[PDB]
Amino acid sequence: RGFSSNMSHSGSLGGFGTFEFTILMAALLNGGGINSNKILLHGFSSYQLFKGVIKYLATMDLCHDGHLQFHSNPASKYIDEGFQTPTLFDKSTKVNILTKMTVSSYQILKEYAGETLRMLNNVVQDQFSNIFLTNISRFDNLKYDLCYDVQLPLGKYNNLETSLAATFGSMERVKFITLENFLAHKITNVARYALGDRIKYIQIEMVGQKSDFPITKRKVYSNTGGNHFNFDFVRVKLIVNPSECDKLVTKGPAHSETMSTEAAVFKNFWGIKSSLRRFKDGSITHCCVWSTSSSEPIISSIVNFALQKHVSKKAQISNETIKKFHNFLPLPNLPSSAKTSVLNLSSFFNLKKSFDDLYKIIFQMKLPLSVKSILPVGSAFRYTSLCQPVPFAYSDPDFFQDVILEFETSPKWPDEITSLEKAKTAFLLKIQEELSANSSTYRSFFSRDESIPYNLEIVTLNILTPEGYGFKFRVLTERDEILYLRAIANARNELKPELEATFLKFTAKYLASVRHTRTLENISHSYQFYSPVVRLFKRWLDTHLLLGHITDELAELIAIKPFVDPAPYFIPGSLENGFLKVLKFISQWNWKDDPLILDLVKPEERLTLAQYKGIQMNFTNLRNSDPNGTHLQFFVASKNDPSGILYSSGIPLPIATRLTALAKVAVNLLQTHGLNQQTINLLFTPGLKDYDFVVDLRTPIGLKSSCGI
Amino acid sequence: KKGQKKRVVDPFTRKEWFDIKAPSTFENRNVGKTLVNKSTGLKSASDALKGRVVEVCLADLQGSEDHSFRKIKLRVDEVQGKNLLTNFHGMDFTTDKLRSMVRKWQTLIEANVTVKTSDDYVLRIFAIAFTRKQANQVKRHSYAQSSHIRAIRKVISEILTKEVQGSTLAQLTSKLIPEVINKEIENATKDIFPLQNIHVRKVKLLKQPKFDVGALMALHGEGSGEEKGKKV
Amino acid sequence: ESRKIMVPPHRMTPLRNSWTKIYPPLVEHLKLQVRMNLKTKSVELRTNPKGALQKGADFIKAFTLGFDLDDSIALLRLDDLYIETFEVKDTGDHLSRAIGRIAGKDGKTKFAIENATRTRIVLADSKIHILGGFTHIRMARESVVSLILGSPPGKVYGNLRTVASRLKERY
Amino acid sequence: QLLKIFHLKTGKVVRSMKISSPSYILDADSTSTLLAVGGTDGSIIVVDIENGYITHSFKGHGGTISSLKFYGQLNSKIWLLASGDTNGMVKVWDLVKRKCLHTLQEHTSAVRGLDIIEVPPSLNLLSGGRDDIINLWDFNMKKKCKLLKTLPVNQQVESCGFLKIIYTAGGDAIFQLIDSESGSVLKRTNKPIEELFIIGVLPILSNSQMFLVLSDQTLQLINVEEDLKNTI
Amino acid sequence: SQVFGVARIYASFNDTFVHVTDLSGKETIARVTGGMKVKADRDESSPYAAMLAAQDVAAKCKEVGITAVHVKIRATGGTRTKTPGPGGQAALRALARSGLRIGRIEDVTPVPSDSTRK
Amino acid sequence: LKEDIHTHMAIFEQREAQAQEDVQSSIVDEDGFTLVVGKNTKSLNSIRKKILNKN
Amino acid sequence: DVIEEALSRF
RNA sequence: AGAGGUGAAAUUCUUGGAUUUAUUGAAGACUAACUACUGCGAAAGCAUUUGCCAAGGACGUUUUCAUUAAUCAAGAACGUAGGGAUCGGGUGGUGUUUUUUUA
Repeated sequence: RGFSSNMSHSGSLGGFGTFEFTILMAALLNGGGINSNKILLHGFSSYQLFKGVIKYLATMDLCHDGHLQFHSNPASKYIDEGFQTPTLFDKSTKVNILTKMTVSSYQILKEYAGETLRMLNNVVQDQFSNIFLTNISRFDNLKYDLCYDVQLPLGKYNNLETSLAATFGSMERVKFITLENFLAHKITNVARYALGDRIKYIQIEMVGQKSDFPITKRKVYSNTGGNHFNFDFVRVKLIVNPSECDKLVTKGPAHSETMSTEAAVFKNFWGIKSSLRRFKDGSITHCCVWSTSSSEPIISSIVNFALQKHVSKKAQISNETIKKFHNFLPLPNLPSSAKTSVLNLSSFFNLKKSFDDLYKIIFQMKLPLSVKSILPVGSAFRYTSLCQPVPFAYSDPDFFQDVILEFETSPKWPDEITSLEKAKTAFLLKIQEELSANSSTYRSFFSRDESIPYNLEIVTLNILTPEGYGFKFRVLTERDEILYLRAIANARNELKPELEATFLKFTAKYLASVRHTRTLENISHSYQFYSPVVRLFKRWLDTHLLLGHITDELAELIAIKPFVDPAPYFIPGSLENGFLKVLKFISQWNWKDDPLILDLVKPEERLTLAQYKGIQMNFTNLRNSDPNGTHLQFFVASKNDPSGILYSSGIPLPIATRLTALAKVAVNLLQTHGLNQQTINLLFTPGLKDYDFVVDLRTPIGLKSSCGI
Repeated sequence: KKGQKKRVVDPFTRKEWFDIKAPSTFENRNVGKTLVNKSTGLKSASDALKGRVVEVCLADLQGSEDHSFRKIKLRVDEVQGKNLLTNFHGMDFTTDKLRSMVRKWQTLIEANVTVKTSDDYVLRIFAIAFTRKQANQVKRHSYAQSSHIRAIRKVISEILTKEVQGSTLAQLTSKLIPEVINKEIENATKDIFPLQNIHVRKVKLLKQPKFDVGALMALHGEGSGEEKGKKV
Repeated sequence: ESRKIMVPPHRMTPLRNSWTKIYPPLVEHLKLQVRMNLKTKSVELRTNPKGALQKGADFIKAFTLGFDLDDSIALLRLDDLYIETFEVKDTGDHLSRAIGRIAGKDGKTKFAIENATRTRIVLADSKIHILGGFTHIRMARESVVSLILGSPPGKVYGNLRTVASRLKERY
Repeated sequence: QLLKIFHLKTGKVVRSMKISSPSYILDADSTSTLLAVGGTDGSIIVVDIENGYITHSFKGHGGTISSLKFYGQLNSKIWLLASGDTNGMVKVWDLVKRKCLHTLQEHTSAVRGLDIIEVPPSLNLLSGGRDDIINLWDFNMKKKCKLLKTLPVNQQVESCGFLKIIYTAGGDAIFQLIDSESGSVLKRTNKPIEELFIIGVLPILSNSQMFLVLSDQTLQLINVEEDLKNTI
Repeated sequence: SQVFGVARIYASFNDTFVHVTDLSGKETIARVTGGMKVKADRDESSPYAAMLAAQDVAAKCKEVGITAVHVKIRATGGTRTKTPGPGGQAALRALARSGLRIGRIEDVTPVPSDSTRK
Repeated sequence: LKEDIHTHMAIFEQREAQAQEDVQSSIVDEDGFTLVVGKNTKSLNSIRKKILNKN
Repeated sequence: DVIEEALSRF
């Protein structure tokens, strides 16, 4: 976790360490409770000692309310207040052993206690390598969510007074060791007050720091890029509550007539920008407008002002990765779309409104056999499509979303499979006939579909909605499932697995696809960065040329895997942290001894021990029948598909090995060269490789104004 | 009478009007208005109302008198600038419809399944199906054999616990608005008995997952607070 | 703005009798573009392309209540009156002799009500319609509900003397 | 039904009218002969008082109508009307052209206590409300703008400014005199220990003295002309 | 474009409650009974007393601004007479005729479903 | 495709009704053996395959 | 009525 | 500012807000409408769903045994013919509801 016992007062993640761990274990030996109830006995070994330790650290605060007391010369209890710093009192010394690290470092360590406690107390699966044997401290943006680098060219210790706007006082040099110390404590307090309910946790870490200075020299005598203090530039690492990133108004206290001290310090901290406003509720409250841009998250703008207003007036901020991929996101032709966020879903809601008026006008009419239910299954209906869907945007091949519709269980149906799918075409003929009869402002046509093999006579009904959208309609019946099963049963015995593959494609296209889009569309409103991480993953995967084999639901499942199981990390509060968590995981991931079980559940209906063991057992016999992954490479199993072979089927071994190799090359580049603009451009290079074949294709028109990006 | 009666409280100048907005499963999402209190300190009347039920009629939701009965219940659980964006909380027939349906020389089948949906909403959803006099039937009764009762109740409990456990609350409300699972019950149990009008008559909630204001906003539509021209 | 007014089939034929003497005292004077929907038994009064709609509406509303044309022109003139309906509800014993105590004989007690409190009342077999001044309607309804609650006709005649003096003498 | 009483010995009803909706607002002009009635519907009728007749209809308004104001001194020329609603809007009206001038949609609660004045035309108006905006607008003949709102802590019920220039704020058993182009209440009365509050300010002898009515049915004299020069 | 309360008329015997509450049913507006419009302890459930009780309820309801009513009539129900009394239809009819729109008439008498008598 | 699936349904229902009528008209064997048949079954191939699946 | 002949039998 | 309760009264409670209204929670009792000249049980009695435990009736039967039956002391456990319907089972008919290779 990166917690060595050096110091976090000097601006580095650490301070807590191994003998502090010893001291709290032996302090919890003789009690721990408020009545000194024995937290730790040596009746249980290191595993339950460790579990009780993490339980006590996660359920017993030290910073702000309560901390441990003990005296070595002798019970140990839990006193009630907190000293606004990590604290535990040892009265036989009168010392505060946890005052080597700071408030945010203790805060993030209590979070790590809670998180590893959550993934340790469960009796479901085993994750010992997930909890120990992966050094999460290797990368910055992997254990953190986003990063800023403050470059402060202060010049000299005397040039301070016109190069930086911070304090310079006896009262700060008496409590802070040096320049990096007072700027560190000032910058963590102004980041805390600037964001507050805008981020999960802040960690400050001055890089270029070193505890190294030679024999001949009196000090660190080092030109640290515009100063001579032991740090080069300031890592400002943020992990964010992702539900309030792009909320464009933060709120101070309201307006009394007597302008009290909280509104006072709010107006001092925010200067000319923030003011008191009316709202639709009618409250008169202190706030400030944050002009949201697409490429820029407003978290960078608020930290830019909280840097360039208080600690310096000419220092500058380095964060270019977010804007570097945010134009790799495709920007749709929408009104003020540059000022729209990436966490805005107004395009998907616009087609959902168009779909709902279509839904009403297809329910309010008369068939010879009424509608049981229609259910959209589209990638836009699960927030995944690469165009953020603008009306009239034909050039995207998934412009036409697909909606399954099923009538009621009439036992009048034709028998053989071509006849029943032709009867479904007959129903679609009737529905578009009445559609053009009554509401001719919608238009329509028919298109053959061959995404299922060997059924030659299956068409879909495509409609063009005058709000400007296009929907496929595929009729499902209660009969096609048992028709495919009895076709399986009476087929010739050397022709079984191909018809089984046909039925698997049918199940993936019609049946399990509905609960698929239902579950992850329901969970995307709890994991808010899901649609941007899948959209950037899919554009990465098409630049590296895999979508012609892999399916989009499989790419969607590989991208939900770091969200519904993010342990040991956080859920990703930013797009970069999501994307490199994806690629780090799939570079880690094997196939031969590695399935992929995920439960698409809400945080804090799940997958229990029995279903887990059944999934692992059919995986086990599946790939002892399959020796090394000759034709079955991945295994993605959810609650909605305990088979796991539904989306992984069909992809060739060169494509799957190319994906895993590209992931390992990407994590190699990440740990070697670091993040940069040319790093991200090399991460989106085609990797064309000149493997035997290159064609260059250009249709006689350009199609981005027509696709709407 | 004998006490002292605190003559004047004038309790409408301090009272405030909100209005409620249904989810987009319906179409006439505006429903009505509601008194609360002055939104002030020590009470927080903006959040003192955020669990209230409302009981509308589905004819007044859908603009079609064909389902004049079936008064449903919405639940305010948030505030967004005087607009209470509500969500589903239940469903119930009027007493008029069930008393007009129940009549003798026929028998009725009850069913009710408690069931968690694909979300964490557990419901218990009810069902009434009456026994139909067959066309050409000359005898008086048309009762059920009382062992066809059990097979009917078994398959009606089975197919409505297949409609739930699957089909999340948006899909559930959108599938019990246009009376389609009644027709499902009819088309799957016209084998055993003819079964004139089948209905669901009641959906009760029992537990809810959490607030989830993202999905609660996605049920209605997008809109956020912004600035106002202060000029001071 | 427009207004529909439903009409029942027990004032329909006298409306056809007096149909020639309502719209010539209306359309040239209180314009109100008029149709008469016999298809659904309503009367349509829509606005003028060249607040009289309320006056025409309660004009024919007093007519379908069943008051005289003199009273309906007395509603066009004197724009301060009020129409009012209430039905008894307070089967034979509590219907027949009760409306008998209302009417007295030949409408003489109803005539005493009317000439005492300056209103104009009419009544069907069960309902009561009273129009005129507001305090007069209050007082006349009070006397009528007294004598259907049960009071001697001489005692409500004394109450009629007091209320007639009060509402035909000033202050 | 409205009644006018010739205030002499013959206090007979000179004219009664029957209005559309029950009414809680009448405004008179600075002289006599001009009276404006506002119902619980948005219908603002203006009536002559010499011989009683409706003289201005003014039907096209939004909600139930809260307080409204005339304009015009003795032998003026404009003869305007304020007409502020409950839902927030104020539609200013003139009778000399039988017409509207502007429409204002800046409040949220019931617009109460509004008044117009000019200084050389300017014709700026104040318009308070049950919220805590005070809401002056520039209000030219053809164009439109808005000045500061000064944002009290109060529940403004029927407060009219435009003194010699200080502005009144009443309705929480508190009389504030907010200042021009600033927010500084300098005249703030002693709020009583009970909560019963001011319903009505009343100018006496052309804004010289002042009556405050109270919700326990009392009335107080203020002497704002002396207290403007005087110091609570 | 009207605005709706609900009526919640309780047509018990020996009394008659009418209080139009808000649409949720929580903030009640202008409760009157049938016992505070006449004072004799006998006629306090009369149709006339109930209808004039309804008249001044409609007065204060139009004062607040509610212009239309979903009406819910309630008998004494439960283990008792289960029929609406004399004043229910009277108060409903008076609220109808006194300038107040009425929609969705409904009977919310509490059916026992095998309560206790044994 | 209107007339195409019109002709397809018009031959399918013809051969279907022919098959079902041939099923439950009368089946005596070469000797006397009346074949047991369902109330609403449709094909000799259907009863053949279900008597195969009940092996 | 070609589409009605196609949608017989139901 | 009244509300249970009354034949009125009386009495009861109510400004420490009752009655009524809305949202929940607990408790045990009970299975309304469906309910009939219908069902079951030796009788008294017996109506929510599901599961389990056994029992019983009638019907079906080209199954078996061969008078094993009948009636109460004593004692034992429980508190005249005919006709129209209708319930339970069976057989046959051949039209509609039904359906079709999952049972």
